[PDB]
Amino acid sequence: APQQINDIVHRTITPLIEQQKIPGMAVAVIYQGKPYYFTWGYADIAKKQPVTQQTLFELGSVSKTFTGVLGGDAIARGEIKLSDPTTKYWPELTAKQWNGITLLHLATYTAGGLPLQVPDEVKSSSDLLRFYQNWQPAWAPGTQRLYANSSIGLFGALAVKPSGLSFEQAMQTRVFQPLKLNHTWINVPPAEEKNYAWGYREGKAVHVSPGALDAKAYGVKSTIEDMARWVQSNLKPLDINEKTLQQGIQLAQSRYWQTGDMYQGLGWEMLDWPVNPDSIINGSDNKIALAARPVKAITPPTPAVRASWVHKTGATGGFGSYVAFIPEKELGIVMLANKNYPNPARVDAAWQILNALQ
Ligand SMILES: OB(O)c1cc2ccccc2s1
Repeated sequence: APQQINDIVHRTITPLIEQQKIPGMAVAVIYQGKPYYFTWGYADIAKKQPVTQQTLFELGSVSKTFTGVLGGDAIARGEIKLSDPTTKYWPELTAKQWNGITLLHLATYTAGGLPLQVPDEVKSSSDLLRFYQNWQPAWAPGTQRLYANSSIGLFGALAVKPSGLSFEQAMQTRVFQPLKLNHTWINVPPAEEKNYAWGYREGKAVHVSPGALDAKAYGVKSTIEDMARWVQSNLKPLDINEKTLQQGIQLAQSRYWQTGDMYQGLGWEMLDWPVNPDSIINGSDNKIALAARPVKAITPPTPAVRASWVHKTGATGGFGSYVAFIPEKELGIVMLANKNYPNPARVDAAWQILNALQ
């Protein structure tokens, strides 16, 4: 890589790793649209397996960006509309509190206080129907944003219904494959197990716990090379050959709601560029990021703004991930770690790097 990229990455990420005691890390910097890769440490401590360009990391909630884009793609295909009632695609969801709750609300966490987590006891299809049928809202739809797996997870599940495909097969065939994300999986196949990093929590090797809607809300595993391609695809959507996917990526970066200085897309979150770094750093702390916030509708949504900081944090028990990019500058970063460390440290590091290079 150019010396300036190597310099800021080494001065920023290498000490971050020491500070946070991260066992293994992969970073990609996209600069003038071209990817550069950086690796540290071990994918598997016990086996002394190094992190490589081939190492799969758990993306955690960075998966929500794939769900958002898949949903965007279904819209572009004319299969779903965000204005449609949730009940249009789940006719058995008949309970009165769902009247007025649309796919937009599910996708953007604005249904009125759907919970962060589906309770662990909720497993089967019948359990899931019961949970949503019994759920009572904290607020009217389209008034408050509460970041929630139960919200966007259900959006992902319903978005694929008209296609008839499973969520996994829609994602594979409509997003991963056209973008040549050849080492990106919702379910890691046996052939990839040797490349699947262990996560580390309290010094113990761990992989993500199964859950209802895991595939839709936090279930993607990917390599640093595939994630760099994901960034390139989101930096320059109108260069993707598949027309509905091009549009789907664009729709996921539309601004649907505003809270403070942030805007909610489909999976992606956005701020106007240039940003106050303290806003994104402090704003990424879970005490803010998981709190209810009042939203103003952007009526109608602003199409993807090139002058944006577009980003998403992700965590599982054993992994911490971050992706951020600025389409105007053809600039982006992916940080994948096999320890879950605080969000503000990730964002701070990403800001130092991208602000040096913009
Ligand atoms: O990485 B995300 O922001 C997630 C938040 C939660 C909360 C509970 C369970 C699983 C997840 S993934």
